[PDB]
Amino acid sequence: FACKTANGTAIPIGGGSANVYVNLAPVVNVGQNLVVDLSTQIFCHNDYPETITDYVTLQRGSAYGGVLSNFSGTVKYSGSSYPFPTTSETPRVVYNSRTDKPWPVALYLTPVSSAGGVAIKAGSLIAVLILRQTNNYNSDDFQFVWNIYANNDVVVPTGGCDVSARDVTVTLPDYPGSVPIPLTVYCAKSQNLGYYLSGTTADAGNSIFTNTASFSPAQGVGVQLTRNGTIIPANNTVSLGAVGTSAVSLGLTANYARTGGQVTAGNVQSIIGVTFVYQ
Amino acid sequence: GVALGATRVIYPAGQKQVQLAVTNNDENSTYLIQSWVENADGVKDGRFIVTPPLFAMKGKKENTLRILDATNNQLPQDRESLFWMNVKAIPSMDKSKLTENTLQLAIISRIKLYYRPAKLALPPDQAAEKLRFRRSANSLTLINPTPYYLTVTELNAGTRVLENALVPPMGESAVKLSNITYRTINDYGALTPKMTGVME
Repeated sequence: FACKTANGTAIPIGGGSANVYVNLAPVVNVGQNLVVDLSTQIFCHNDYPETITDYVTLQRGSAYGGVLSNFSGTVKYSGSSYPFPTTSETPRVVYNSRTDKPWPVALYLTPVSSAGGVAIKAGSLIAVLILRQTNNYNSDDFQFVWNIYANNDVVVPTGGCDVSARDVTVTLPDYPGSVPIPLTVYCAKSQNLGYYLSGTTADAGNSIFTNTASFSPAQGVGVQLTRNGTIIPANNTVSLGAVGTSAVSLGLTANYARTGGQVTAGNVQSIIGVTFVYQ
Repeated sequence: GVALGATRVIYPAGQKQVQLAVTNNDENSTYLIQSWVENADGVKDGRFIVTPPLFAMKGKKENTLRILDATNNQLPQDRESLFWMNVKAIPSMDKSKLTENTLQLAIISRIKLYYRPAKLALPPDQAAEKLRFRRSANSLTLINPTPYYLTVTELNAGTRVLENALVPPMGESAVKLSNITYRTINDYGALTPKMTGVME
């Protein structure tokens, strides 16, 4: 038994080691699979198939550098998927031919959320795959070691952040008062964020959002927003700086502000936009 | 809430559609997603249009937005053009609270959208370094000779932290103002390598 690589670099009858150089998908998003198909580069044959039968296993697979830190995933060996890094030696595959057939191993890797930029650096070691070969003749137990080196950078584009707003907020008072508006943002990859408000405004200053209740409406009252006391007019970008893993509060308060003639009891309902602007 | 799977969109001229992922995380919230693109001036042009123009995302869900080129090949072909893509998540009418006082927040994400003509001679990655500077004693002016928009960020003049900045194709920007350092954000949203502020 022996094997070689599509670059025609061999590992002979006793087992031994070799490098395999894989060209990867150059861009992989957080939800997608980065497939590293080793069955198109690693090929084996049995040397005496009319008498001896060869047994081949994925003895172990280990992940290195950017595959170990930024990816999760599996290894498909001959039709079955196991965890990768692997937790144990797979079942046998039989090699019973002198003609080179593939070793059917593929890595299915998904970038996690914390991965960013360059999740696999060009030229670096991605994985070590041990092919174990035994037989029905002697007690020969050989290890074929395949060192998988990435030829190029694998980039995991950063995603937009998550704006977690606990409710669709009751501003009651029907009074007369003010209320915090739970609104926090977090990014998997630290980036600068800005936000601006938008909607129908009633005032020259353009910070008092109209009442739009359409079921026994109040009158004379609008709704204004405040970030720790500071009024936020519509279309005025507020700078949050760098927002990372830790949720940054926007520190919003809803308040009632007057818009005109007699203030009248009733329902006060407004809908405002909040546009987060990416750098 | 709802979040986009990128912080920017590169639209390569020629392609009939660029894809953008959106994802709703809130297991028990339903949102109507509406999306549109504006030009550099804020006008809702019809230059680009978004695919499905209006759909629901109920509970944890993943959807694809398709940005179609509606330009009629009327855009400059030797440099990028800056547009803004907005994806808005209209929360459902909460019937419970009809008779109370309420504030609804519609969260929108707004990201750069660069239309990129197909035959630019210098490549996207050889762009950042090609920047140069011209000093004054009031200001620092950035000269971007390349055909790509440059997101200049981490602009350092010695000890001093200057305005982050957006420098257009074959044009320039100016910031209030030693050794100049600066990074740029690339097509992937990642910070390029800290670079040395070379003069003009």
